[PDB]
Amino acid sequence: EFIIRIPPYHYIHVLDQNSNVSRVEVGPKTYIRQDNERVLFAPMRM
Amino acid sequence: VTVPPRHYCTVANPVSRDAQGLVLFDVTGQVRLRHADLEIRLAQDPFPLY
Repeated sequence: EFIIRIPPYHYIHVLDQNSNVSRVEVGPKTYIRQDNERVLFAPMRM
Repeated sequence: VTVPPRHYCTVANPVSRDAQGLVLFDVTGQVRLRHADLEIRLAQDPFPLY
């Protein structure tokens, strides 16, 4: 759950629960979430 | 795959290439493509599918 590597040409949204702010991350990169931050859904193609 | 003479094939998302036809690579090591495009390939050596 904590480790989320999105495939190339994709994105995910992770919510900063300490700020109620959502963001999107792009690029073929491996991503690790924080304890407070929660991803909303699994990667889907951009 | 190879295409014989007097034949052709189409592959979606063609390879993005430089002035010398060398395959350009992304910073993260990915292959540079051309999204939502089609290319016509005529007879040549057996190219690989990226």
